[PDB]
Amino acid sequence: IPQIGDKFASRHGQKGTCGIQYRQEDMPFTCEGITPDIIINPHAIPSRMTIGHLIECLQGKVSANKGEIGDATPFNDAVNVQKISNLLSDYGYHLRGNEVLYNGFTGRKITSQIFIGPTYYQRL
Amino acid sequence: MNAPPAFESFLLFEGEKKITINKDTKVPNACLFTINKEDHTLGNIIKSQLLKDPQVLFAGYKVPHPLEHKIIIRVQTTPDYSPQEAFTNAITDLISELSLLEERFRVAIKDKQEG
Amino acid sequence: MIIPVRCFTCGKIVGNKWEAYLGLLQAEYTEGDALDALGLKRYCCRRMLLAHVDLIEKLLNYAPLEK
Amino acid sequence: QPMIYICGECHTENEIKSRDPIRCRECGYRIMYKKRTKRLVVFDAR
Amino acid sequence: PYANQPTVRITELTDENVKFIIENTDLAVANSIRRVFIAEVPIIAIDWVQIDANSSVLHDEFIAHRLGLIPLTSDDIVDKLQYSRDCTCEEFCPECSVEFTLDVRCNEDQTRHVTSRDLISNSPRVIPVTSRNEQDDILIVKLRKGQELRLRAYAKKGFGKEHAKWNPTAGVAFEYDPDNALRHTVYPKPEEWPKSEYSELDEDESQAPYDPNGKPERFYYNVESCGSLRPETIVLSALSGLKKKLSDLQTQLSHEIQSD
Ligand SMILES: [Zn+2]
Ligand SMILES: [Zn+2]
Ligand SMILES: [Zn+2]
Repeated sequence: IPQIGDKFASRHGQKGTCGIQYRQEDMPFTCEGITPDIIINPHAIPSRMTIGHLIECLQGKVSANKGEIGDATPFNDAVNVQKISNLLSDYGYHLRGNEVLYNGFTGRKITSQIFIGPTYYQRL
Repeated sequence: MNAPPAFESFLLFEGEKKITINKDTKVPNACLFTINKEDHTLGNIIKSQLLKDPQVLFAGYKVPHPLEHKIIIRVQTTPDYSPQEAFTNAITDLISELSLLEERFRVAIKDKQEG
Repeated sequence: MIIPVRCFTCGKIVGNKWEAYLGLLQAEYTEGDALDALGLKRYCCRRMLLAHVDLIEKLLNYAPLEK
Repeated sequence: QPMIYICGECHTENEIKSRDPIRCRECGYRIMYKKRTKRLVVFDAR
Repeated sequence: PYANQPTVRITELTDENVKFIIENTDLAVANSIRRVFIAEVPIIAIDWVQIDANSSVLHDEFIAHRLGLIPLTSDDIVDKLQYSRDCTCEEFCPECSVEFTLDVRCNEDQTRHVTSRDLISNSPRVIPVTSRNEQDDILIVKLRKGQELRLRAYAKKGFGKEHAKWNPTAGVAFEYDPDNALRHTVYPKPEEWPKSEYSELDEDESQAPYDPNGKPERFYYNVESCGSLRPETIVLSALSGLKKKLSDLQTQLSHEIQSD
């Protein structure tokens, strides 16, 4: 059973161990009570420049809301971020994949709208 | 290997007190309530109810470690009042609020199912 | 290998929807419309049904240990 | 005492004693499996 | 210095969810109610399995874990049953547990779907939700000809703090201040964000004018039930459980104050 110290990775070089596990009432939630399965730190993105992670998260939100499988083939001019954002704005979501989350401990809104969505993770 | 049983977050160990009151010596009329086997669910409501008391000068809580299963609530009141009395009144007020909310939710359910 | 019982995120039951989902797909529903017919409105449960790989059907191609 | 095994190919329940070559009596297959114990193992459904 | 006088307004009540609004309460009370929906509303769930025979392609812990997550109707029985901690019996008794039996064998050529309908209980009140008298039955395992699954489960009383299988909710939507009047969120581009379903704003207006004297009131809830409890039973049991947590805390508080 996964636990603190088990190594997980996305498909973009974003590896890390489980720091802690919070129950569903302790995790942050959207207005429709969706809690993240995983929370990763924003500081893993900028130096690494794994923008594929963010585009995959956004495409995955579109895919899950649309009932399809996203096409992430490398060199495809028929798929860019603006198209994915326009598609996501049609399902009642912020076009860039952000959502207002609430603090699970206090229930107050988090001032900064969080970037959340489906991403394929791997257990190593 | 090192996984604590999931009941340890809710269940008191033998000889372990649910709540302990310790006088805070830094300032007068302040107390620390160390409550075992509770979490943000009761800490947040107790703190926020204590903040509604004008005789409460400080009301805060913390979970010192998420892996541990206790909370500490610090309460400072005015000299004519007591932090223990403030904590008691906060719990009484929360209980009355929840009783009223429960009765009103029962009434609302009855109205909704009936018409 | 088999459809999970609950949605990992919310805890909605999805175990009873895999067979209905497949029946809707062979009924010429799109995956989105099929997921709408089963009442999976949060994209977490849509993730559960839409990304499931029924490997148990392949594990049942092997004869068991006892006859 | 009997230590009945199952055949990997014919799935036949057959008894084999110690100091006996491992051979199924129904088809001669050389790989056998032990049967599930009768002891009582408990699972917390978690 | 005293309690709130919250009011309630239920805007939708089905067998699947309850959508309501609590007004004139603190955000901490609203979020503790929300948390208790998930983590301190007890229900009945399988928490003990004994596999007598399993020739299926899923190992024993897979089946056990899978059985634990089947919701069992807990409406009137959960209040009566005791925690096995509190029961004065041996490992089990009908006062703290419910016995289930499952015995399936695939003899026919087509795949046999061992579903929650095959979980036979000794208690008629505590049965799998899908088996209750549409939605299909939860699938426990698919069996091939010659495969067999025979087990004996016991269901216990617990809540979501111990394991998510004792969580009665299939999602708790919680919201407040749909128009960002308290500015607890700060949208870099407020025009880009969709409107809440509870918003009361004309389409040209993106968010409400900032309310400096405002406090969170009017919390909107949508409590979806996994099946074990009715949604309104989840809310009522949540309020009762939170009130008993506070009552026990006050009892222990009184003992600590008087002992000093
Ligand atoms: Zn879900
Ligand atoms: Zn043989
Ligand atoms: Zn008992």
